[PDB]
Amino acid sequence: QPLRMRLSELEQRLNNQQNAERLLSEFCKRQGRQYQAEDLEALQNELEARQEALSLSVNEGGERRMEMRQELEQLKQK
Amino acid sequence: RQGRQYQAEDLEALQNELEARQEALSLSVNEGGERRMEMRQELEQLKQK
Amino acid sequence: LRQRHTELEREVSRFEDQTQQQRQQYAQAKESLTTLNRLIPQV
Amino acid sequence: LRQRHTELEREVSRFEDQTQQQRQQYAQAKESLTTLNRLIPQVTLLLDETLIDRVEEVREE
Repeated sequence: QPLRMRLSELEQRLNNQQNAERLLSEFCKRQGRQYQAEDLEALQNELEARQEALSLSVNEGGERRMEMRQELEQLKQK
Repeated sequence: RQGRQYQAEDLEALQNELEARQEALSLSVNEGGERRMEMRQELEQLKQK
Repeated sequence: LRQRHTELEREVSRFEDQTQQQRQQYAQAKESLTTLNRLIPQV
Repeated sequence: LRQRHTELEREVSRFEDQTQQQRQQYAQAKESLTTLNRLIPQVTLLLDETLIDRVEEVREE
């Protein structure tokens, strides 16, 4: 009887392992083709850094482009 | 921390709600910042005038 | 133009306030999402 | 001043191209990041590449 409960629990563990493997493969195929599935936390950190880069780039581009557009307005009045 | 029991038994659905909030976060903050920045430059123009 | 400065400063204040409150509440929600999918991602 | 307008138009084009490209690229990066932190946020460590293969033994027992 102990082995019966062990069997059920282990079957659920196999289920979760296949879930993780399938999801890993599908992502690693969607972005990349085989993308360090063994330890992928570092890529999450770098992608967060690239989101910070997103904020920086978008703000800088917007403010600079619109400021030089205002310079264009000054030139137009001139 | 958020809610009091708030269907913790299977809380998957809440994550989607928070995802909508997360996208709206980027939209709202980007637009607001851009507006205030536009009027910062307009303020500089008025100062220079 | 000084009157324009005054109204512009009011508007700048409104946007700064709105963004501050908005980002605070939305950031709290985002942090809740991260805690959910870090501590209990269908764990 | 018309020379200035010409060069400024070129620079406006460059700014617009750069902002568009960067926002698209980092947006796709954001989508991939969210898929990772949704589906496998350290779930790989729960998996741990164990390859238990013991259900057969439990069935024999």
